[PDB]
Amino acid sequence: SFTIGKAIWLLWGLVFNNSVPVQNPKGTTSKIMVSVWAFFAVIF
Amino acid sequence: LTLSSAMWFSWGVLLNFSARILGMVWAGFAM
Repeated sequence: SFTIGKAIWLLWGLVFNNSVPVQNPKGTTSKIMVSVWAFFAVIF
Repeated sequence: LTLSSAMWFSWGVLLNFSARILGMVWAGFAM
């Protein structure tokens, strides 16, 4: 539940898929939002 | 939430103990 302000450090990091341990999303909304974001990053 | 665990693994494989064998072959399919 430490996704208070450090969402940028996961968000722009998973654009590149750097295999870096950043944060494990414990919320379903965050996981669906990452499934949108990284799938947009793949075609980007 | 073992079904939810399988869903949250399977939707994260293509997007980034024989069930693990099916998962690694499906990761090959994903790549």
